[PDB]
Amino acid sequence: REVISIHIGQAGIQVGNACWELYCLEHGIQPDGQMPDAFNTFFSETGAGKHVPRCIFLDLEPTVVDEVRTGTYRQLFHPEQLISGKEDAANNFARGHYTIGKEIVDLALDRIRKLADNCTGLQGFLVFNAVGGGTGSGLGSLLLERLSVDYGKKSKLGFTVYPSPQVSTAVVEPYNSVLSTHSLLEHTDVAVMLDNEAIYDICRRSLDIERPTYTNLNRLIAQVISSLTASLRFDGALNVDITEFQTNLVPYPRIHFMLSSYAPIISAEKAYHEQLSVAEITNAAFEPASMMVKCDPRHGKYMACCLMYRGDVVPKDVNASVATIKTKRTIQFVDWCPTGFKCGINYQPPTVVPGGDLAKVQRAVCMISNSTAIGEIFSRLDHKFDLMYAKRAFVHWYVGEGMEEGEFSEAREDLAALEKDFEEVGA
Amino acid sequence: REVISIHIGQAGIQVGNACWELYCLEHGIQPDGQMPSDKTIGGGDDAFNTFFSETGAGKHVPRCIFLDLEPTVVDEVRTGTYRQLFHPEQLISGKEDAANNFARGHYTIGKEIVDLALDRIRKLADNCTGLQGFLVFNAVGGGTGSGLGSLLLERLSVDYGKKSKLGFTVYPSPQVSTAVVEPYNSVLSTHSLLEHTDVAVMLDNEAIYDICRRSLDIERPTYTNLNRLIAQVISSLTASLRFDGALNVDITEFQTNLVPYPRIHFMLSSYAPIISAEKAYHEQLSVAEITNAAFEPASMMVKCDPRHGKYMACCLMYRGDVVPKDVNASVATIKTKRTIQFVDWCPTGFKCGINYQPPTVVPGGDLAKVQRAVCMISNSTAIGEIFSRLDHKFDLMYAKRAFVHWYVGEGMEEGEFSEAREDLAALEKDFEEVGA
Amino acid sequence: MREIVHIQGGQCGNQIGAKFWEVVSDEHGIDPTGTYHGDSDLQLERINVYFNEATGGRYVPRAILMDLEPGTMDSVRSGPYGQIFRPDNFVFGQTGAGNNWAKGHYTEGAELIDSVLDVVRKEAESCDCLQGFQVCHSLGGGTGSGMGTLLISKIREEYPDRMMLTFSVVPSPKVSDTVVEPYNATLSVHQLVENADECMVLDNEALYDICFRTLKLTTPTFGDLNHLISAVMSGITCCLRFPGQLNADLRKLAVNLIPFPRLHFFMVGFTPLTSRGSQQYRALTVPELTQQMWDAKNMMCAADPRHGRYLTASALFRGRMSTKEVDEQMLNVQNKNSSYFVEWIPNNVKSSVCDIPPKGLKMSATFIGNSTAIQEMFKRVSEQFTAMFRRKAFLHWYTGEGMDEMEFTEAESNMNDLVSEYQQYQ
Amino acid sequence: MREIVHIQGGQCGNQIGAKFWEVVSDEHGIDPTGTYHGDSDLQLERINVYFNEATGGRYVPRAILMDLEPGTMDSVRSGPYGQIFRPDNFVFGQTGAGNNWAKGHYTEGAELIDSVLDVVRKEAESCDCLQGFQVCHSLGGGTGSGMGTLLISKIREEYPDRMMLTFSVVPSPKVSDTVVEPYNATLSVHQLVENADECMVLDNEALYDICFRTLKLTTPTFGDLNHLISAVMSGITCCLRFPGQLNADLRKLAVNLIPFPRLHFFMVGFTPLTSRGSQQYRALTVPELTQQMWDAKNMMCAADPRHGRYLTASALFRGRMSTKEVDEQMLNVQNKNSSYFVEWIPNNVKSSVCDIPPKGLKMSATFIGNSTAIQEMFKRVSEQFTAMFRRKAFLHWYTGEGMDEMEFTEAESNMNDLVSEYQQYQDASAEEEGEF
Amino acid sequence: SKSTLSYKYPAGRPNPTGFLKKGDGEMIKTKKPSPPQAGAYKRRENPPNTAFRR
Amino acid sequence: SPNSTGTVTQYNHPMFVSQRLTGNFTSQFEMNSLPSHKYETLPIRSGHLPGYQGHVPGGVGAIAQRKPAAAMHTMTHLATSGSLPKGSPQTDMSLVDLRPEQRSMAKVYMYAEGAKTSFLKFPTPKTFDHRN
Ligand SMILES: Nc1nc2c(ncn2[C@@H]2O[C@H](COP(=O)(O)OP(=O)(O)OP(=O)(O)O)[C@@H](O)[C@H]2O)c(=O)[nH]1
Ligand SMILES: Nc1nc2c(ncn2[C@@H]2O[C@H](COP(=O)(O)OP(=O)(O)OP(=O)(O)O)[C@@H](O)[C@H]2O)c(=O)[nH]1
Ligand SMILES: Nc1nc2c(ncn2[C@@H]2O[C@H](COP(=O)(O)OP(=O)(O)O)[C@@H](O)[C@H]2O)c(=O)[nH]1
Ligand SMILES: Nc1nc2c(ncn2[C@@H]2O[C@H](COP(=O)(O)OP(=O)(O)O)[C@@H](O)[C@H]2O)c(=O)[nH]1
Ligand SMILES: [Mg+2]
Ligand SMILES: [Mg+2]
Repeated sequence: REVISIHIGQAGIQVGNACWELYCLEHGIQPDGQMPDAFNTFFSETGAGKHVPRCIFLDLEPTVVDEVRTGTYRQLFHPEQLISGKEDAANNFARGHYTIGKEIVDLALDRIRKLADNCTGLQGFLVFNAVGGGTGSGLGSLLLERLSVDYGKKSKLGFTVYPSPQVSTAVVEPYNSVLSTHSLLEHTDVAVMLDNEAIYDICRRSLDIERPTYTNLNRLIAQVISSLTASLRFDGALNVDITEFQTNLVPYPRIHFMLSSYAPIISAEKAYHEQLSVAEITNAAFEPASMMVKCDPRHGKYMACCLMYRGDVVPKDVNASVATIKTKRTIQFVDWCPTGFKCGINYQPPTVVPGGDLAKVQRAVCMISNSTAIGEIFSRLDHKFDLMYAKRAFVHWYVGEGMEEGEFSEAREDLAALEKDFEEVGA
Repeated sequence: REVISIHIGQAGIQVGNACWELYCLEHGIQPDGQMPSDKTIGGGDDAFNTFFSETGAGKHVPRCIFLDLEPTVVDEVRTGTYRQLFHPEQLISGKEDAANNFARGHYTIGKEIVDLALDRIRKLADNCTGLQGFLVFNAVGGGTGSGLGSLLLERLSVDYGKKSKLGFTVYPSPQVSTAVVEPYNSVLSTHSLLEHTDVAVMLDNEAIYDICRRSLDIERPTYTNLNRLIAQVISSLTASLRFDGALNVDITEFQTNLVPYPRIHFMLSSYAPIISAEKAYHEQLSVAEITNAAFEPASMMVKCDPRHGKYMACCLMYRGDVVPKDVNASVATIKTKRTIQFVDWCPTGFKCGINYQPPTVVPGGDLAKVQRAVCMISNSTAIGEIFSRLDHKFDLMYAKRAFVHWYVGEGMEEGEFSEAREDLAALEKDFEEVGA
Repeated sequence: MREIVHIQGGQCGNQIGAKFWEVVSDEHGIDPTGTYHGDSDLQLERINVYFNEATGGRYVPRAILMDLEPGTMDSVRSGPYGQIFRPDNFVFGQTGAGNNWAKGHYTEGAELIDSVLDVVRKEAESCDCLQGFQVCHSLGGGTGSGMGTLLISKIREEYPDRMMLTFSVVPSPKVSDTVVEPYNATLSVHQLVENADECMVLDNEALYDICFRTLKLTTPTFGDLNHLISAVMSGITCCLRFPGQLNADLRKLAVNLIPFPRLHFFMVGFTPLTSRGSQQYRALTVPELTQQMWDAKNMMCAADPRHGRYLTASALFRGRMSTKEVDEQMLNVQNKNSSYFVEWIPNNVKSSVCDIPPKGLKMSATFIGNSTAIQEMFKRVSEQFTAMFRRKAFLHWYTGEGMDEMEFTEAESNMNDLVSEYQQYQ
Repeated sequence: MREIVHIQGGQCGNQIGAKFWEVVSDEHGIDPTGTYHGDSDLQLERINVYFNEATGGRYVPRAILMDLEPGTMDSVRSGPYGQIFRPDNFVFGQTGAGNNWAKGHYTEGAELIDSVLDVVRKEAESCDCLQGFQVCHSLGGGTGSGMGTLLISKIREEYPDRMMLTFSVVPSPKVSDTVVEPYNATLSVHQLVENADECMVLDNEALYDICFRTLKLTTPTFGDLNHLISAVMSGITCCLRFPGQLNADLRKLAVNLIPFPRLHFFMVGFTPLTSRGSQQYRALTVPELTQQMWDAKNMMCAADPRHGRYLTASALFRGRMSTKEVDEQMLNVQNKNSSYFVEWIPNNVKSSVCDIPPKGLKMSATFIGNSTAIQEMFKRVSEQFTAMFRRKAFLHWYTGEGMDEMEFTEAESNMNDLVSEYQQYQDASAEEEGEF
Repeated sequence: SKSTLSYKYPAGRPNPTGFLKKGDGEMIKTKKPSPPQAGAYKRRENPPNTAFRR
Repeated sequence: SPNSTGTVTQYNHPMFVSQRLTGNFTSQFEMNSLPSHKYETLPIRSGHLPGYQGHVPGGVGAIAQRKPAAAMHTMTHLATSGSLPKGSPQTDMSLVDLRPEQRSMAKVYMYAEGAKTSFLKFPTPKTFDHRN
């Protein structure tokens, strides 16, 4: 029961940068690598008195990688496990996919092979990347292709970061996003979206941080991935493995785009005035004000939903709450599926990082659903791709790197087919 | 079970001085020559007796003779750290060099010094009781290591005959080299290293450079960091003589299990894990892991690709926390791969060997304290190319008769150059005939 | 690891570069004698980008100072921070250019450019991974424009894949130094549209405007103008030199700003710049930085951006700040001004954050807006050039040297069709 | 042990020798008074290679000074480190050669060479194992050229199997310094091609070039020229006086440089030379060494290797360095500029590393390249010789002293054949069919 | 070239007759020495000046 | 706190090499504990990781040591370079590789890089003389 986690790009490293802080804190591992079996899914016990993680930070710019090499966790990782090139990809899909990827990907995947060979009960991979950049999207795509031809039958959970509808820190990311999805369709198995506008609104509304930085985003994302991998780590009344996600959430092999959510995101003081029970956190996990992707599922129809529960929850009232939800009329389920829930319970309450902004709560919920509001997201990105492509803007960069107009037109029509598929299935 | 080692030339002494630095650390013998009062690190009151000879009371002197013609390097040993250790009559030294001239060291300058050595090596092999053999060290580039290094061997063949004579050569690299005549010295020596040595072990300097740069992450290396991880290979293929093992292997086993035909004795070394202290304790190395890492072309002590040829018979020395269950568990997998293949008429294949003593580290050195290690020694038709590359650039010069006027001036004639070349051309067909 | 090779041409280039290396050396904590004396070890980790270790903490700049007369470099070396430049990097001319583009490009470049190419080639292959070159020169002078231009042509001919930034000061008719300002500017822009990768336009009008409206100085000597250009240059390459939350390297910036290969003339602005009498009545928040950034009184070009449309824009922030306020501020200033931003590009603003502000400041920012109002400056240059060229003023000091008139006519055609396509995209 | 007997001839020879004895005496740590004042145990160990320790604790060089006028004797006695010489090795005539090879080789030679040879014989039998005779002279004058040549021939016929270095300056191409320059140089080189073992060629013109462009000296005196030549000689013979990771003595360098018995005219460069300004800013690394070492504008000769293919090359580095870096720089310079190296010799570059640098410097290097572009010098000198000889200018000054015209004709023809042989071994190919 | 050990040809001189046209900026983006002869096997001349002829 | 080798000779080691001696240059080993911080046989807390691509002030100083040991030694060199004379030599006995020949520290192996000489110092215009 071991899952190795690769991180691609500037956002991937910083997300995993908070993830591994959380993991060392949940298993009490000192930053120099030793404790003062449950951890076996993440930290391999090497030699004696040493636990090295099953991850690879890989990037093309050396700035953040060697910031890790200088930081507090020098002694935690390998020295050889933090891959880093010499020059960036510069928000350029073709540059990251055909020029520099061709030299960095071979060392990368010939490192993951002996990580997988060290493993014995590999559950699957999970990838962290943002499609807005060049390293995250470009060699991210290239790596996922070569993983699919190497292992194939193993799961590849993808926690991607799409561009928000209006928030954006680049210009060409629509080109990068569309070129990225043409491989994100048929190479990742279970793809969980994570916009940034939604997490900004959560941090402003719930945690009442008036000045949130990327660290707070990374910290609560780490809470989500830790909450859905705690089914493997910590023991509960009724828990699932990685193979249950693709079994109960993917009705068709091309419809895998999961809205994520979490509850309760609550500060220290708002907690005093609010009761945190199973009823309201299961209700509040379905309000669009507590999802991690900006889309309105009131316009969509739920296809399948999964609910990870942590803490002190016995199945009587979690069965009651999912019963009330099924009777509600605000949200609708698809005709194609009458019983659309998959509950899972875990004993360990979610931990807290000292200095974090989250309260120490005794019970939490990590909801991962499927809808057609994703069918709204792809169109909202399709429009602002077609604006720029109608004038042939920024194209000469990708063509100079070695691509052509064919990949633009065919990746655009791939998104069109995906849209047609979502409007068909939603009926 | 006592074996004495002769070091021949600038490379022989430099290498040897790291080899003997190591053994004095393996058996707790301080450089002053004797073990300490307290701190009996070692068990076994006999272990040292195969390299050292305890003389009188509390003094272990080596069984070795540094020999050379230039007094410039031997006299670094006479006054180095081990002034005490090496007794005076083993540091043989001449007065004028062979000067990269095989003929000069084999006919003119060798003759007056060879008698002094062969009279000394005698009364070393007499203090001995159960002489297993000799193991010689030299480089086939220079004159001293090539000229009398060949003359010494031949005369050792007459006086003893059947006693094994291990050959650890340092061949010229394909392109990264320091001499010009070294194609001539390499051919003229091998022709005589062919019919007198019992096992020869190839070693190229460059293929050892690539290891230190890549594995040991040493950006700028030097001859010490090369001579250091050579003793780690000598230490390992002899630890079965010194310390107890679950499945030991003696010197007379190498010859029997690796030499299919009387002239095909050239071995492809390797070693694993070659890892620095910083990655040593982060990456667990299992008995099945390091044995994988000991078969890649990227970890050979010689720059030849074992994919161009078929392995004939491999040899595997393990040390440390190793149980014979896993040894046979891994060797299974290696035979199942399709990237490496044995010759048709060798279905058996390997010969393993396990020793309990973990490798030792040399302070100020480069390696780390390792749980368990391997010292692979193979025998492949991959060298069949090495002599061909070394042949091509020999004949490239000989067609103009360049540099030749030096060799015939010292006592040779144009016969030796020919008769040595058609020897090497015949040896190539031998590696071809076998590989059919 | 990524290396910026600095190149200074001419008088303005040498004096701008003098203040530039003074500011950069201060940011990296190296004292004027050449030894490191910083406090945090953040500074050591990224001085290869700008310095080469000589002997025992001796770091020397990676700069090449060129001109046709050692008159400016004598004052450069005589001043403070003079011993840091390596004596081999200086290059010499005995004749002198004299505002004559032909003298700077055909007669003296013909024997000067081989030696400086040797110096640049040596300094460029000493390092391992080039990031690109960075040039400071003028467009009015002779040895700045002419020599600098031929160097751009030669370098882009030899090392075509590496980046290249050009800080060029352009002429204005009101701040009109030379009389052949149009003859030099027109030929220089004609070369820069075909050789340079991106050009950041400077000019002394907007620099005086900044020093009198914002800074409200009394006597703004050229040292202060050269400092403003210096603070801009440092702010551009900040993200290479310090760790950031969202890094932006030179190539990253060029690909986010240049939509079409000919549209690479940017107008720059720096913030915060407030008088010492008003540093009491203000605060320092991201809104205070953005309000001052997008103000047209804080540009460094003589082209009002609200006479046209912003094609794209970029903002490099420095200091510990909140990316939420950064993003919502860029989004607000884009939604509120719906007429100054082009329609067929959504989210016209690229943003990036770095975590080390300049010494003594809490928070800073630098702006690079590829607008379409830059063609107004090209019109006020092109129309002057026609006014003189119609009647052959000053033309013979060029024609009698080897240059043909077709170079002038062609320079006018590229200037004219380039402003035609700027006007098309607006 | 190994020994170098030093000989200085003529005015140029004696001034170069004064400077050379100063740098060496300071390298080995003795003050101008002759007494020892060193700090180095490694200094004493090999001083016998140059010094005979006289009783009373005073080291005197093993040098013999010769000329035909007492002016240079007084000059070499005068300067600092001048009274360190034994006043019995100051052998000198009294007439003067008068820039006349005939007077130097037939009349005053046959009168002074006897006492000179008595001194040399005594000095050579003093020490045990002679490595070689070193001879520093010029090729323009009479007593440096003719007398030095007579001495070389006598020494060869006496000690037929010892090394012989000849450091010779040759007439500059663009500006001469004697009207009978070609008449002298032709006969001199005709004898050197038969007797000397290796001749290192210098030139005052190239020395001026170097001191004016690289050193950027305003006004270089003769002091600085002799300084550079002395640094070069110290470099070429350091490896005998100091122990290194890889050693190379005189005979080894000869064997590795000289492929054919007539090709022993080298060209020389030394590194690093840098003005005191840039010395503050440059870093001393093997790249910085090799870049200046391979530069054609750095050779201390009038031969420009852009006109010929390097036959072979040798590089003696001093200071503690990475052999990997050394060899990789050699490989790169050999592989990039591949057309400028001879074809039928693979790996044309010999390298060596001595562990002690010249004092004050961290690291240095010396280059000795045997190139076929050295034929330029002989072609120019021979055409000038024939231009003069066809009309018999200045010929009587030699003819009316014993020499015939057959001597001049034979010398010109031998030089004219040496150049043709250079041409052949430059333009020869490996495949051997393409050139016809 | 001290920078790269390769010998290199010097850059061609810029000529005024050949200037920079409109599009050559894009031609750029799309964009070895030897010892001369030292001829040893060529025929050396011989004029008819032989003493026999005379 | 520099190491003190028990060896004694006629001369003293130059201050620029005696001021910076490591634990490796002893006459007598500690046979008991070879893996320790004394001999840099354990991972160095100081010293960058093998992958670190930042700028370390050594660069070319060390010649045959691993990255962490090289960085440790060069940092200690620059650290105690203060007490030395101003134009001190640039190399050090720790940076240079440790040869088995010379660990005993018998002789004076490293002195030339700092001796006062007049070897390759050509005359300055002020000091220039024609040897009248
Ligand atoms: N949630 C989150 N997103 C981040 C973080 N850092 C960067 N991003 C996102 O990353 C996107 C751009 O890609 P980057 O990761 O910054 O850069 P890249 O993917 O490595 O591509 P290159 O810059 O060319 O190397 C931006 O839209 C940001 O929203 C972070 O810490 N948290
Ligand atoms: N592995 C290793 N090889 C060395 C070392 N030193 C020299 N060599 C090799 O030795 C060859 C030259 O011969 P040397 O050993 O130096 O000298 P020699 O063999 O005694 O010959 P002579 O010097 O002429 O007497 C070179 O090609 C090197 O490859 C060393 O320290 N380690
Ligand atoms: N900002 C700034 N501009 C300068 C400086 N020196 C000159 N200039 C401007 O540069 C132009 C003249 O440049 P010039 O000296 O002729 O260039 P050159 O002769 O080719 O080196 C004029 O427009 C000046 O305003 C300076 O030190 N700072
Ligand atoms: N390097 C050097 N060359 C010198 C010196 N004095 C004379 N020469 C050279 O010697 C040549 C003249 O030969 P000469 O000295 O008369 O030889 P001699 O008469 O045998 O001593 C000229 O080409 C000078 O360049 C000197 O001090 N240094
Ligand atoms: Mg990135
Ligand atoms: Mg030798």
